Amino acid sequence: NSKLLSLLRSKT
Amino acid sequence: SSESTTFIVDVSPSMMKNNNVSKSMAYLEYTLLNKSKKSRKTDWISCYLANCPVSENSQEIPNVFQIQSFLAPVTTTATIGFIKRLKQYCDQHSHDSSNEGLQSMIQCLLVVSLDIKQQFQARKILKQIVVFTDNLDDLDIEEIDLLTEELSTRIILIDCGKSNWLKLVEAIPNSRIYNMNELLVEIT
Repeated sequence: NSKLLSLLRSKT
Repeated sequence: SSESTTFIVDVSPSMMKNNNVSKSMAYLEYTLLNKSKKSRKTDWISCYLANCPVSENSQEIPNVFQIQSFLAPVTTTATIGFIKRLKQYCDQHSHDSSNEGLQSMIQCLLVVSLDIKQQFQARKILKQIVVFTDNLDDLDIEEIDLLTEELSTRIILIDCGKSNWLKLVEAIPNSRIYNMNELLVEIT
């Protein structure tokens, strides 16, 4: 959950 | 038996100009209408558009459009409705409404992974993601390895064009890549 979410914020 | 398929359709100008979105829709229609009755009562579907001018999804990410929320049962009525939603989108965007130069495939992929993981939680269900695109080089993603640990969803890539994607594929287990040319058998 957490890893995916930061990895996506990274891309935005 | 139970399975979850999430469809990702690339709606970039090359996808929209060479009838790859049209073809994808036709294929989705054939496939969904052809599900067994037992199967409709156990499976799920959902659909996301990548490289899309419409931004609407759970994470409020730019340029990702969850045009179909997780859907079950997958009945004929539900299928006809889903295909109509895709059809509106095409009709409404066949005249090029600001999709030039968009790259949101990785963001779409990550939204789907988060939506999925939320959706299913601790359930014993085959999870799957089917991707329709003609650009295997457009996947802004070492990063791959983080997915290889996080994504418990296999990926079926469908290349609609006569690498990052290849890498990601070989990384996730049970993943595969097909041509459009080999989805169905043309009769000759």
